[PDB]
Amino acid sequence: HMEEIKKQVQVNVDDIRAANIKLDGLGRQIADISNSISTIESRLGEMDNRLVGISSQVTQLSNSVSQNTQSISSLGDRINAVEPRVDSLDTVTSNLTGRTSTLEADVGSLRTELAALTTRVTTEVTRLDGLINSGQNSIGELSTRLSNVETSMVTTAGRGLQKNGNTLNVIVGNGMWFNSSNQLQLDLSGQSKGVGFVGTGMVVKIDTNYFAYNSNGEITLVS
Amino acid sequence: GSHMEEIKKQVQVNVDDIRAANIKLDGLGRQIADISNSISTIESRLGEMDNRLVGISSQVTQLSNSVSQNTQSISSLGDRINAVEPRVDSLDTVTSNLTGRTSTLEADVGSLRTELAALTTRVTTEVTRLDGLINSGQNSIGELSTRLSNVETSMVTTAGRGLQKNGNTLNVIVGNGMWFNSSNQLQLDLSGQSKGVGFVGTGMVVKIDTNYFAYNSNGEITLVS
Amino acid sequence: MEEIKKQVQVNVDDIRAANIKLDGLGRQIADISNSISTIESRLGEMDNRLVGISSQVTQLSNSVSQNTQSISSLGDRINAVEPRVDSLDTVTSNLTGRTSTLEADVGSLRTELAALTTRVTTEVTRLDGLINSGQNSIGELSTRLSNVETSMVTTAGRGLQKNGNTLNVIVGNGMWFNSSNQLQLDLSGQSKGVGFVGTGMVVKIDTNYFAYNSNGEITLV
Ligand SMILES: [Cl-]
Ligand SMILES: [Cl-]
Ligand SMILES: [Cl-]
Repeated sequence: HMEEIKKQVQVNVDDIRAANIKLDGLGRQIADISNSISTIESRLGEMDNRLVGISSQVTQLSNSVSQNTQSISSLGDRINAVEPRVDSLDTVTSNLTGRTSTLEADVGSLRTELAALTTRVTTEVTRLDGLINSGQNSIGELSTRLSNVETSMVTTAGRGLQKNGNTLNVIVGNGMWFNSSNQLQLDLSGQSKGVGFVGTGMVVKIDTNYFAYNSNGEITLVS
Repeated sequence: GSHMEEIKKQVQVNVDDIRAANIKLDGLGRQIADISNSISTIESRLGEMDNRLVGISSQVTQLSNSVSQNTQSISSLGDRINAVEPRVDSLDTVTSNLTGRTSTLEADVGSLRTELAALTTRVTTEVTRLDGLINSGQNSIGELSTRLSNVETSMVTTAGRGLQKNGNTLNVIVGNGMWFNSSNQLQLDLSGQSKGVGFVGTGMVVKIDTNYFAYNSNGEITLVS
Repeated sequence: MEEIKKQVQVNVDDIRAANIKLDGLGRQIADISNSISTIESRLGEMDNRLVGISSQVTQLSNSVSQNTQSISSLGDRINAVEPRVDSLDTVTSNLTGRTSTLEADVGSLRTELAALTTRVTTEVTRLDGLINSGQNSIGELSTRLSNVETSMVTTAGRGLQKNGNTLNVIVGNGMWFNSSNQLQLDLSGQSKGVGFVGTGMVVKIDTNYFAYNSNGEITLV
């Protein structure tokens, strides 16, 4: 009885000792786990700061991207506006380039036709002066013919003549008349008063019973 | 005895208590193991997050470079559009001024061609008219030529028989026995009618003494007795 | 027997000391368990924030990609336009000079044409005056002829005859023309009782039988 209780007391001494050993091993393991807790919480706080920093940069980046999107859209509308203006300018200037070239051709045509008309005016004036000069000469010839008519014409009746209009008349006193042939003749009183014609010749008419003509042409008496 | 039993009872309580302590130590080990399982889990999650964090900030650096380049590209593009826009304004000005001046030139050479065509016709029209007057002049010259020829052939210019031309005066010219009175009438010289020739009226006669001479029926001087 | 009781009492004390240490470990476990709960709340919240940042970043990547393409596209269009404007610059400044030269050329044409138009008027006026002065001269000649036609002899009246341009006296009995073209009397050669003494006509008489009395008649002596 005494020996049995004494042995269970020593067994208790050894079990207590062993339990303290086992207890100390668990306490060490708990101390390791607390070290891990502290390491985890440090990492947690460090990671939270990095999270804030990154999310901050990402939001700041997104502000710059939205500004860029907005600018691109604005640039897009400006380029949209410029292109048709340039289209229209191409159409306009290509038509002007043709129209200018045609104008240069038309101006050279005008110069040619003006130059030729200038020479034509000179040519024809010179020609018409030539015809006028020839005509003036002809007039001078007529004028010469008029002067010759003027200096050879008869305008004035002199001795024995009388002008009536454009007619001249011989004017005569006694002893002469004009016969039915318009000839100037002597008037011998119808040859009944001693003087007569023999042919064209004047004679004294004589009774040849009593008169003759002698060799002097005088009248004389016969027998 | 009674004191031996009190020791025995405490020794038994101590056996029970050591047993209790060992079961409590087993329960602490269970809880320690469960906690280590939670820590394990936590460490794995921290590892996922750390890796994702490194990936993200790396992705953000490359994105940053692309954005910076885009912003810089955009500025350059804005400068080219800003330069081009007033050039187009300027071209709108030149082409609209060229348009007006070209239309004006086109109407101008239209007018010129019309003016030049009228002047050509005028030159034709006047040369015709002038040739007209010259050819009419030639008509008049001929008409006057003909009138001069007609006058040339009909006029008296030359003194013929019994005549003499002094200047533009004509005179009858006479031999012996003829003269002209104050009136320019031609006359005969009858010797004052004192030598047997006389006038009675306009006619000539032999002036005769009628004691001795008479005219016979035949017109001859005869003797009366 | 007393030493047995003393070790029992020591064992009671040691058991009490071990239970005290056991409770201390239990406290630590409780604190640690609370840390674990707190750690899992904080982690869950941080994981959600990370997912949100990742989602934002991938959206941003795609938006940045689109912007880079649009930029390139815009650069193409600017690059298409710039040389077109350059060419239009050149061509319109050439056209500007060609237009100005055309304007100077059309101006010269107007000037020259206006002078030619005036030249035509000037020369027609000079030529018309020459023609008019020539009509006047013919007119002068015509009226001068007319006035000489009313005064000139053209027609033969009494004792005259016209042959061409020659006017002749014509004569019958008793008259003829001597070889000085003079009119003269035909007295039958003065053989027939009529003749001249000096300038005067006489009855030629044999003065052995006849004479002239005071009355000029022929009588017997
Ligand atoms: Cl961007
Ligand atoms: Cl004990
Ligand atoms: Cl003329």
